[PDB]
Amino acid sequence: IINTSILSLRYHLIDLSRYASKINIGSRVNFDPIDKNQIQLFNLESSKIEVILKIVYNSMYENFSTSFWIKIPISLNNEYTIINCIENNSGWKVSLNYGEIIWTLQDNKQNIQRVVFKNRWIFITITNNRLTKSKIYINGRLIDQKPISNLGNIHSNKIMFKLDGCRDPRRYIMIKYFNLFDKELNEKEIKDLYDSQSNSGILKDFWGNYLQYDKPYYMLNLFDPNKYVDVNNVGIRGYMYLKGSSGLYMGTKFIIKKYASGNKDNIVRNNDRVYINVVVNNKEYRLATNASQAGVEKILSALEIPDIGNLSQVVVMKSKNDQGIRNKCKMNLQDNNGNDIGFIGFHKFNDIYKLVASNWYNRQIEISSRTFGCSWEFIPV
Repeated sequence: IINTSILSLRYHLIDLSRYASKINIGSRVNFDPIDKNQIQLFNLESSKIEVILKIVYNSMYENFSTSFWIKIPISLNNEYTIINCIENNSGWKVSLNYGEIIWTLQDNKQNIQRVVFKNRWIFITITNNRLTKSKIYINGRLIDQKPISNLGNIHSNKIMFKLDGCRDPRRYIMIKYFNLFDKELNEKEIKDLYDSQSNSGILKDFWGNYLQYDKPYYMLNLFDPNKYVDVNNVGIRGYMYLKGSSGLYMGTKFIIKKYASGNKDNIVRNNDRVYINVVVNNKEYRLATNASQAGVEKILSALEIPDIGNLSQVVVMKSKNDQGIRNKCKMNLQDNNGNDIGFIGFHKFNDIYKLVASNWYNRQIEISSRTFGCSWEFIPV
């Protein structure tokens, strides 16, 4: 559905839609150096992008849609405009406030319809049909809608990306992959749009940021997000486990270490082979097991790095791209010859949920049978 866009803003910034179209960038716009399509808009004039569509009437008179990713990273809160396409007091805009993302249509008869959604990357899609409603979707899912059949006609030639009326000097927004469409997208097309752009060869943290090497994370097991990971002693005779939960223990910190990646950047990619380090009392240890002993469930331990020997420690990182409610990760432990030991999960032994690598998970997947407990999220420390 992206190939049918009437504007596709992509990093220079350029419109890649079948139609050319003019971009003006002010001096104070920033692009992430690692992900150039990651646009940073600050609370400054010069921190503006102006898009001149070059025909408004046709395509978007009666029905049209917009999509983009956003992150919003003394209390000085108030409604401010972030994307503006109003002229002769009619058109549309996106606006932000505390706990609010706001869509506003205006129609020349001074009539206005407002739709609202109440530190995370979120995928927004807004659809419009003068015959029916304005609709807000978040991560491919309908959150709110308002009838707009009572509104009049809507002819702007110009879209302005700029914080307007924001009174906090530190406020900034992140946008990426802005598109305009000449039709009212349906729920299936929006899911497919989200799923395409979301489901990727890059692992994500809990907030949807790129997962990184050499960065401390807390590990969340999606079987029970109320449990934190703890260590029962360092060494092969100890183990890691899950235990039930201001004064809030978040558990043991994990660090993902490069092993086989030839990438100089520090983003964890799908199928990267890595080591996992565990921090215990401000010292690093290696996640590992002895796959030559025991049953299928290989209990994971925190090893002294100098004493790892030939223990199994190589982890294949995987993004799990199902329904996009969560930034799910899996970890397949391997020996030093590329043989699968098993996905990392947990097993209840003596009423403790001990971390394990188990080929049971891999065997279930092989025969299309249910797994649980082998899905993780990484929360930056």
